[PDB]
Amino acid sequence: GNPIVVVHGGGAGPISKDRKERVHQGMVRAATVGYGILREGGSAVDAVEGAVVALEDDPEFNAGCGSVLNTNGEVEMDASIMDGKDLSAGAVSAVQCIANPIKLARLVMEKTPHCFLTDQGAAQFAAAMGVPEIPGEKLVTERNKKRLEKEKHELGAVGAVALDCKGNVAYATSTGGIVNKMVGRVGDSPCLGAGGYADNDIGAVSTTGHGESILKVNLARLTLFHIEQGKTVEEAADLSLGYMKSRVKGLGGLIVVSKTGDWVAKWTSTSMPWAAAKDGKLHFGIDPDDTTITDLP
Amino acid sequence: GNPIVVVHGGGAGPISKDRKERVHQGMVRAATVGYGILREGGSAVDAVEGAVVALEDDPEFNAGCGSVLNTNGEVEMDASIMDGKDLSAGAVSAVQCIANPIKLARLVMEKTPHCFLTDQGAAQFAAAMGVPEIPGEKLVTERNKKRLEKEKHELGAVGAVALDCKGNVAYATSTGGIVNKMVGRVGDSPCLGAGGYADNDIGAVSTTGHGESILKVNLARLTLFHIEQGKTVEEAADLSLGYMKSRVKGLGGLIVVSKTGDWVAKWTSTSMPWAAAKDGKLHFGIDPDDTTITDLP
Ligand code: NA
Ligand code: NA
Repeated sequence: GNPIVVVHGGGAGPISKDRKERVHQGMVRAATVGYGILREGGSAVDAVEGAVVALEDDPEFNAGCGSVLNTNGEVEMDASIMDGKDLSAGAVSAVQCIANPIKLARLVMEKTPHCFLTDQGAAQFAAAMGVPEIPGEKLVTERNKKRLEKEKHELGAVGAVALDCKGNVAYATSTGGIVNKMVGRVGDSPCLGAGGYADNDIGAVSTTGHGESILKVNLARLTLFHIEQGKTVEEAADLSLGYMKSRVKGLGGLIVVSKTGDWVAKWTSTSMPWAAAKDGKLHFGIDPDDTTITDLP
Repeated sequence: GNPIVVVHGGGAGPISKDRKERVHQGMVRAATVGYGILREGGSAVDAVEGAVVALEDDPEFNAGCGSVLNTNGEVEMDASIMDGKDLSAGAVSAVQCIANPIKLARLVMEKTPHCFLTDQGAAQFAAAMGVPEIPGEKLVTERNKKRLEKEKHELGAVGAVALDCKGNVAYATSTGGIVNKMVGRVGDSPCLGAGGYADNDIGAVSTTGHGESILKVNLARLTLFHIEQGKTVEEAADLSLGYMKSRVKGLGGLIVVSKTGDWVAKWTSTSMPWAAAKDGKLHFGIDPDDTTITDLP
């Protein structure tokens, strides 16, 4: 089978002229890691995790380092990961002082009889697993400090989907949330069916945008229902995002990969950084009708 | 239209002959409150909340007072509530030292721009709203201390669905989780699409059983997808519960109410206490195909 990886940044407004190149490099890097894992025969779960670790470590993206700040100027993160073979999953919410929430979500999946850990319990589990505690300041960027001050005086998670050489599908979603959010606010990112969904019998979805809207419509599972009903990945993505817009006035985006290798990146927001790698080619874009295709050997 | 309320207890193993009468009285009381709200012209949301507050206050049920204990012998609770008209929702996870997590979930829905709060931030929000702090000890029961010791030395959430006189549907789900759970473990109950789902265009579902399994299959939203495809409420519940059993080896139960007034209580566990009130009649049961019908003014 031909493996595919699709990655996305936040499903938010227009991006600054010079920030677009840092964003472009970040998306290329995430898709390169994801695809590289797939091309050596790695699993879909390792591919989506690898892609999302890259975006968490990148201060340009709203996950890990570069996470938006809550009302107290702190970084509180959420993440979920799912394997489409057995529907096994791991999720974390309101996590702090760790570099990679998606790796902690992977440890919840592999090392516990549970799939979702939160706040104090997720921090205690991270310590028991030997996950290093990093100072909160190391996750905080200057651009985010300014965003918080701007907001106080008046978006979207990162993710990845993959299809591996064995026919397995997976998704990973990670976020810092929304600027100036309440303490302990949980978005759609750690919630299965909302932040993403992966099932080998259908495909895999990872979403971004206004978390409350994504939660209310169960955006990731809804997209896969349309595929089950015979719609293409493009029709499914349009129908489910269109429904979020009309029903709950929510904007956002998503990436999909079907079990047959069809993929798409769609959004109702102004932009959504995205990249896809398949058959030695890299597809990239931010704005509608700005897609670039290059060789990815 | 003719309003309906359906309530459920934990979808778990067999119940002792003497506890069966206390559970019965509890189910009757929850459905009486729910139905009483509906009969005076109250909303579906108020009805499901009223029914679940009764089960939270009842020490016989795994929600509020009577919640199972985590690995530290503490009560950590989850709850979600959803409004079918606009898909508005409120949810809380890992909440402590409050009598009624469903009322706090209602507060998240009505008083914040968010739908889900967790642990410390949920505790801080409860204090800011004037919700009284109760000694976490007032939620702990002797039977649950013994259960924890038994488990260490070696189930299921409560809920309600309703259809009101104006055609609105709602669900409420509340839990103490699973005995000896890890600190900060989040189950299906506060996760929209898993713990429940409400949509006026389809109906409302509230689930119970093994939370991790319910999360992985998105049990509540899945049930409603079968209704959308033309299945009866009975076929939808059987197909959704059957899929959870075959795909992730999970057992549990659910209650459904369609927008047209059809309702059902189904489970794959040994038992599931349930009660339904419609057209002045009360339907009650715990074991398969053993149902009592009485008049309910
Ligand atoms: Na980052
Ligand atoms: Na109770």
